[PDB]
Amino acid sequence: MENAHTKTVEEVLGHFGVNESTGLSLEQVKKLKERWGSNELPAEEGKTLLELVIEQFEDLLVRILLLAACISFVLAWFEEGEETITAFVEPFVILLILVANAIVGVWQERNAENAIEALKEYEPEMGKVYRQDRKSVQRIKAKDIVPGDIVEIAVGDKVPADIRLTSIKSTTLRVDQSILTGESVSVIKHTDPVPDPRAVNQDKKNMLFSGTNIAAGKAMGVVVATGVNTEIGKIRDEMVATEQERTPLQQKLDEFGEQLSKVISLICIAVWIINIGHFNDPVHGGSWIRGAIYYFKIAVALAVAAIPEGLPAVITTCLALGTRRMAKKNAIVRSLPSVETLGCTSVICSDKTGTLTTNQMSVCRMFILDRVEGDTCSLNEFTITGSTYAPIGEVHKDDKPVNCHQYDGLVELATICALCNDSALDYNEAKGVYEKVGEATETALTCLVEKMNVFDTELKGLSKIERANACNSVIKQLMKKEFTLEFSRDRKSMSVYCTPNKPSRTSMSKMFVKGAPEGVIDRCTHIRVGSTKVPMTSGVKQKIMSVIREWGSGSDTLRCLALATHDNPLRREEMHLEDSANFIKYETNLTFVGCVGMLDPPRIEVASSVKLCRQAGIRVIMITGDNKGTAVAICRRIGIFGQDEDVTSKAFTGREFDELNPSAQRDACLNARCFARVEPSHKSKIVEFLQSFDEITAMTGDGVNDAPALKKAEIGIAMGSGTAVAKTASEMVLADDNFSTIVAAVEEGRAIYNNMKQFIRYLISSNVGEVVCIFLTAALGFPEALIPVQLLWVNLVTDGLPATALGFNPPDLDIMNKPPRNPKEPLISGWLFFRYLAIGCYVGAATVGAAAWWFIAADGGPRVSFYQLSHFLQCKEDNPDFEGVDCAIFESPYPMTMALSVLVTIEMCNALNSLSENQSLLRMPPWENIWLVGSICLSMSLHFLILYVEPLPLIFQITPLNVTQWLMVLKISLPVILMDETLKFVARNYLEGISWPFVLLIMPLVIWVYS
Ligand SMILES: Nc1ncnc2c1ncn2[C@@H]1O[C@H](COP(=O)(O)OP(=O)(O)CP(=O)(O)O)[C@@H](O)[C@H]1O
Ligand SMILES: [Ca+2]
Ligand SMILES: [Ca+2]
Ligand SMILES: [Mg+2]
Repeated sequence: MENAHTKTVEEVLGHFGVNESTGLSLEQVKKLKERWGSNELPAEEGKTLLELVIEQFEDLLVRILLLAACISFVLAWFEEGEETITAFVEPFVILLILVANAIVGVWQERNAENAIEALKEYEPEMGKVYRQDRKSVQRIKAKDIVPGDIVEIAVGDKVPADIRLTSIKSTTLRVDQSILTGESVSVIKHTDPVPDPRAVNQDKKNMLFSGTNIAAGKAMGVVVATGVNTEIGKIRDEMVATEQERTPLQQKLDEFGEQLSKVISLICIAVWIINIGHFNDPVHGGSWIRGAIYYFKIAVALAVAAIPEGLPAVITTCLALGTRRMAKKNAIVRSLPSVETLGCTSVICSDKTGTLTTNQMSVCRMFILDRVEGDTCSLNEFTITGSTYAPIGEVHKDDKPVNCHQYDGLVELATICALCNDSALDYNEAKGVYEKVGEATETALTCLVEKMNVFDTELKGLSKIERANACNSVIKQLMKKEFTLEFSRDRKSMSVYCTPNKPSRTSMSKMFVKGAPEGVIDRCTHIRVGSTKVPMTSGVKQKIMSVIREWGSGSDTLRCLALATHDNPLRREEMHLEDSANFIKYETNLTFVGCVGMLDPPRIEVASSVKLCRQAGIRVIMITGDNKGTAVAICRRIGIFGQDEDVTSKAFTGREFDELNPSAQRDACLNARCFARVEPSHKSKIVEFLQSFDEITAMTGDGVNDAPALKKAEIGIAMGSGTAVAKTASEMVLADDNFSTIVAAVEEGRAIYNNMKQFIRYLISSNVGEVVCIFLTAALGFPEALIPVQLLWVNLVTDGLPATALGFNPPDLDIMNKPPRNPKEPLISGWLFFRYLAIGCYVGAATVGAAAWWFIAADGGPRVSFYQLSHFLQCKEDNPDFEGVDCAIFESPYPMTMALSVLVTIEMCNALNSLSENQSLLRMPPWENIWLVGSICLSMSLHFLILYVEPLPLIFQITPLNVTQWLMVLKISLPVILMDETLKFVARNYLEGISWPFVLLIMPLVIWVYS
């Protein structure tokens, strides 16, 4: 079987020796599985470790340091260069910081990839098949499907294998196959053979390919290819992927990175220009060229020192951390910008059924008409025991056991619930529970028919499997279902044409209708009392709707459904089923039978999630196709409204929203928290209206009525147990259906943005101090305190791992007590630019003051004055102003070490000021981020290493400091912490000591340092 689309259905069935009615036997599957194997594709890993490394060297800020490493290599090669790496220390330390941040970026991306693919195996994909071990459809694993068995598929499902369509149960089968073909519309399928053997997948209108979704209808067919033999499996190698655009935060940070490179370019040019004067100094041999080459390395080293080279690496590190942290909460994040866009979300539109409620329906109430008087009636209300899908329950008229065979209305009520069903009941022998095959609303009616034996059937010897659809089978053997008018949401009902099998021509044919109570009763012209039908009046209709409204707004919030039948339907040839608009024309002149009410409990974690979302400024709107009274009752249960809150202008229906002027539709979206009776087309209109106010919307849903809205919101979250159509149109999947995970994704996207601002605050406020040091020294006339190899060392130990460790920062304590952030506001605030300059002005002054301290105030050094230090270039033996002072002392490596030690130490303290934007170090101690503490101890260890290991001080042109000089380094470096604690204090108390173990740890050191 290689060209199945060209063969007749009978020929494809005869090929495998399979009957469509029963299915594939057990021993046949064992033979086929031994020959064809598991219905699964080989595990594909995302990216190669090499190509994952090349991705780290893509941004502009990283390419600048690659260019500077080349310039530093060529200049080192034109000079002496007769020696090993000790003469190439400048290019070596530029590449250490590049490969260090590249390792952390690759290591964090590999961890996020492993976490996501380990979540794909959370629940195995299932598939409905017909096999000879059960007379009904059974839910089996998708990987257990063999070529040949009969597979049943309904709307919203995912095609599990290549299938040749055998019969279309509905009127029209629409399939969404954009993943394989590329066309962006539903395809109409049929069951007739196409003649072309070389037909393209577009012309194969009788085949269904794996990985595609059924957009509308119900059908079944024969599997013809599994595993790698499928169309989507044969092209798994030809998987060229479209360019996924970078996150909107990455677009803000690349624009910032490009603007920062322009400021750095002007600064390093100014450094080379303000030093035009002393190019002919005797230190350069009086050569203008060798003096210009030297101050060219000053400008290149200052470019590397000031450029945030770890910025592209820390962006992808925080994003990969957010993807890994969500996978540990069972949340498959497909689109990368989704988790950081969720931090900016302001509205969370949510489906009610299946999404805000555990989709575990069970019919617990139903009523039929007992007797009807003049313009009024009396009901026969019942209650049903059982809340699961198990067919073990009992009907109670008035808290009394009753047999439903007595009531002719209950017999007709169960006939509609059995024949107007596309779902069934399946027993899971592995889990010992009855599962649903189809939708929860229709399965609740299947379980109901089993509990009420309207036709008394002995249930003694029947197994747990045969007990699932025992009472449904005896009803389906009576009436033959001719065709089905599938359920459409513009009509909110579903019809089924049946003819009784026994040929007595008693009630030759009938249509059994079920749907929304208000819409089906509006089309019923009569009512059924027992076995007699009576013309319906307005007083009877008013009482029937009163009980439905009482059930919805009741204590248990019953989801209601009206059941009706049509006594005189048209013939099949008279009905034109070429469209769904004509379906409502046939569902007229019905006779009302009864209503069923099923309970759908809200999820336990929804009430607390709404409480935390409102605390963070996020609004939760319920967009449901269900009744308005039921939706409002769920809202009061899950906390959207209060138990006594007035919801007059906060709860709308589909038509009520349509018949509103733009003035009220403006005031609705900002105030309405519940939308009921809305079609899938209206859900997109609600979401696009909220986006018209520039609000980030996070739509959550599970069904096919949510896919148009899931594609419209900025973020689309799908439930793990929902349909595959909703999961395809979504950027996030709650694999475990945990609604609290959505509130955790919001906090993660807020933490991602916070860890960027702490990164930007650390590198700018620190590298400005490295720029101030070089300009302040040139303005005072002092000897320059840093050579190009010392600027490249302070870049390595301060811009490397200590800066990347800001991405592992803990969340703030008020991270979720703040309103959502506008994604269009500027990246850096004006108040933040002040904090960057205030810290940068101290870092530079402290570094120049450290070298001025040694020349002027230190004991081991000389005692020159401020004048002899600002005019050190004119120091000669013949100078009376310079007496007793050596001119060689101005080339001492002691003040250069004092500046290099203060610069490294003051930036390690500045990184401790970056665990939070406004929280003090007393509230959030440094051990909250153990990655930052370890990175600071590693940077201070490498600094002590180049000071005291035997050959290194000569390489970097420094000198080992003693305890007295190291105490002065700490004396000047520590006040950078007190300065940020003061700026953090003003931000808390004017712009917007808990850890006592930490106070007892630093105070003894503060006393020792300051004596
Ligand atoms: N198989 C079915 N047959 C007949 N009527 C159905 C039906 N499934 C749902 N309905 C009815 O159609 C009405 C509206 O259709 P819709 O599919 O949008 O509701 P819903 O169950 O999806 C609530 P939500 O949108 O929150 O998931 C429902 O209230 C229901 O009474
Ligand atoms: Ca740098
Ligand atoms: Ca730095
Ligand atoms: Mg839903």
